[PDB]
Amino acid sequence: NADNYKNVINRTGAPQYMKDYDYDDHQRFNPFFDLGAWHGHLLPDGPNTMGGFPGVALLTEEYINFMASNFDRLTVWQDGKKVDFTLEAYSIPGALVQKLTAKDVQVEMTLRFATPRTSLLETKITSNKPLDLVWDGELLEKLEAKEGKPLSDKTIAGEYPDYQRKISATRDGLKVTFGKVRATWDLLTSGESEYQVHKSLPVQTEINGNRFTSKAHINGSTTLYTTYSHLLTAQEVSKEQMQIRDILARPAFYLTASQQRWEEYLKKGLTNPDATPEQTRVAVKAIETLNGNWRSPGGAVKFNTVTPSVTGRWFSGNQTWPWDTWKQAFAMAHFNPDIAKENIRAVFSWQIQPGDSVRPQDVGFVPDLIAWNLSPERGGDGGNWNERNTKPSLAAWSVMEVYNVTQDKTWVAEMYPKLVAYHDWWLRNRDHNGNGVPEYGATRDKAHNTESGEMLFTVKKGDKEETQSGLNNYARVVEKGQYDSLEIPAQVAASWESGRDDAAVFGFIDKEQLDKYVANGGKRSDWTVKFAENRSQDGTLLGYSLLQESVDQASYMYSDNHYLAEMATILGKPEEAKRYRQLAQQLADYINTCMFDPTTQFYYDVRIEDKPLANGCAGKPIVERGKGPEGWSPLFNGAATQANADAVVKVMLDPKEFNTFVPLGTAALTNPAFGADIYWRGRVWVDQFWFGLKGMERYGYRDDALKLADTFFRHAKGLTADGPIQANYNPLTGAQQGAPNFSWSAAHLYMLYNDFFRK
Ligand SMILES: OC[C@H]1O[C@H](O)[C@H](O[C@H]2O[C@H](CO)[C@@H](O)[C@H](O)[C@H]2O)[C@@H](O)[C@H]1O
Ligand SMILES: [Ca+2]
Ligand SMILES: [Mg+2]
Ligand SMILES: [Mg+2]
Ligand SMILES: [Mg+2]
Ligand SMILES: [Mg+2]
Repeated sequence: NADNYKNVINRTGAPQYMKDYDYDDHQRFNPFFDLGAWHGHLLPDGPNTMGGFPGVALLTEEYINFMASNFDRLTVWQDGKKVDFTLEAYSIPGALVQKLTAKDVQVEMTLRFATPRTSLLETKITSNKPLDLVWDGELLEKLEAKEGKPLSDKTIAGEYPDYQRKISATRDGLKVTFGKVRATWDLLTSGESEYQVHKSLPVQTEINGNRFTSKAHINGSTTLYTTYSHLLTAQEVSKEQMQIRDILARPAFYLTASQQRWEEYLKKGLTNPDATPEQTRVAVKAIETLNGNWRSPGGAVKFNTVTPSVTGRWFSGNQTWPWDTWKQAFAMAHFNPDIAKENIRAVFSWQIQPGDSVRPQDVGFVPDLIAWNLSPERGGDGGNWNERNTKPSLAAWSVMEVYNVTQDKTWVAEMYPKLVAYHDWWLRNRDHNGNGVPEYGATRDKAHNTESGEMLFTVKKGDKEETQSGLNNYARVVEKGQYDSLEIPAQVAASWESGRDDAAVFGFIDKEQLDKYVANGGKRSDWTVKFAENRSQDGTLLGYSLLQESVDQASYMYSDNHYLAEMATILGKPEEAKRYRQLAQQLADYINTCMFDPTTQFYYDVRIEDKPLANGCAGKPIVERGKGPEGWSPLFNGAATQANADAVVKVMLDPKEFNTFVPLGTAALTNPAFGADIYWRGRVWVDQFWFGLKGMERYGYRDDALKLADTFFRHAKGLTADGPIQANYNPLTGAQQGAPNFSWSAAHLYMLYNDFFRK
């Protein structure tokens, strides 16, 4: 019962700025979104917003922007006397509710979504005499604030002359129209987008500048219905009209559909009823968060998808990443499998095909970031779309979890060839030495290389910067060591491809940290990163590889090969199945032979050295760059031998390494490049934490895994409060950082609730 979980997240708020930001530039309120809609609503918090759901949040293609503080706010008059209401307002999974109570009149307002563009408000009015109803609204004027403090005197219309917002009256309500604004990082409109309000009863609407007042007279107790729709193109506007009319013709049908969908999510989702009430509430928060970050098809993305955060500065609209999706879809398989499937389809829908206009050399590649607007390179004006890199291979994992739940053979038939193409791309564009063990790297790209195919890098010395090109030049510069630091777009891209931006093992270390490392006996050269171009035999530039093979991606490709074999077997392709199982074993042998270090009892990336070692390994484990969460990836993925796993778990459980106040962070305390406030060099993310506990369980250490989960539950700050879910934690203090309403945290917190959290 959804009524059991009121106000899991604080959804109150009265925004006064289009960009009403917190310190980290995220919208500081948490609107309710559902069904993939492109608008959301907040709850009223006092007399000034009472009677309406303030802060109409609009998703303007790739960003969240507020429209109004009050919009369609109801006030009530009985024979010239204004009714004085007291307010009760709560959220539940799937709805916002507010109740206005006065002596002789009551109003109950329930707000749910009805289509992928339309929310539905029931306004149930109890009164034994006639009443005059008044709705009012005003469009926002002020542009931007941080923590309530305006940054400037700027107005929305001043910053955006072409926005040109106008309210018009219609036969059954009103609309706001918006002009075309192509503000790459802020505000993206087509010029055809509208916000429409349709009502079940006749109203008389007056318009004064950018505000309105609508009036209606009722005879007594009645229930009316209002639809709100944010429609982003002319085609959307046309198509929604018949749906709006059906909704206002059968509102009970839409309310019930939403009620029933959410009862299902909860019945399916909450499969550990012996968790404490506080633990169950965390699960429900996760479920609301994931479903709120779900977006229906829009622009270039022709499928429903789930973004990393609807309120996030850079994660909103329908901006979609691959490994976020794999994590999201794995979790969502267990309560919203329809949208899990869609999320996966969205990512693969822009997989590179033979004859691609931009990167024909990258067949099978899956873009890092897709969104409403294509990049200029593909004829759009989007600044987010990214094809510099992909993300790690967790796709088959996600796909097979969906099949295991749904048992839909059509689904495996659908995804198998895309997954195979993705696999083949890695071994063709990310395996320089041809040993079947992939490297992270970077695509041929305007950010990475000159037009002539030469790899870019910047040498820094004091205040001097010099930007150069060419791998032979790089090799020379690196050997001489005549610089303070290097910045290499390909390096950034490669770390992005791992998903662990600026991680230690990819050669990222602050200058003070690097000096300590040398003053204690280390060679500066240990932290220098080396590259190679990957070419076909006819000389075509395919991309770049780090001269380093990563133990996380090896481990993920190992599990991915097994999942592919299962899929091949399901589809009656026994020879393809056999090949994937054989490919998986070869990688297991390599991971255990090459990437395990028996001395420090841990797994690491290895270098691709000038010649391979005697045992066929490309090089030695990069033990000197320290231990990371990639080191338990062989356990999570099942590539590890029992003995190596036994070794790894001792390290994980060591307070000197990973067993911290919030355990299992992204770099061990012993890592030379550790920092408690560095996202992927110390901070604890819930995905890597969960991969760790699952890896432990798989090799017989569930008992210890349960203890870490309990430690996490007691020490991770904010967990049992009503704030939005964030991305990561200080391993020493447990303090939260990162975008609010963060999808994969929700996904892995949900999984932790199912698998590990207990009373
Ligand atoms: O613009 C490409 C770039 O975008 C993000 O900043 C990525 O960094 C984080 O965000 C995504 C989405 O949550 C995660 O998949 C990454 O693991 C995060 O580090 C960055 O890697 C690129 O994708
Ligand atoms: Ca290789
Ligand atoms: Mg680009
Ligand atoms: Mg980053
Ligand atoms: Mg199976
Ligand atoms: Mg085996």
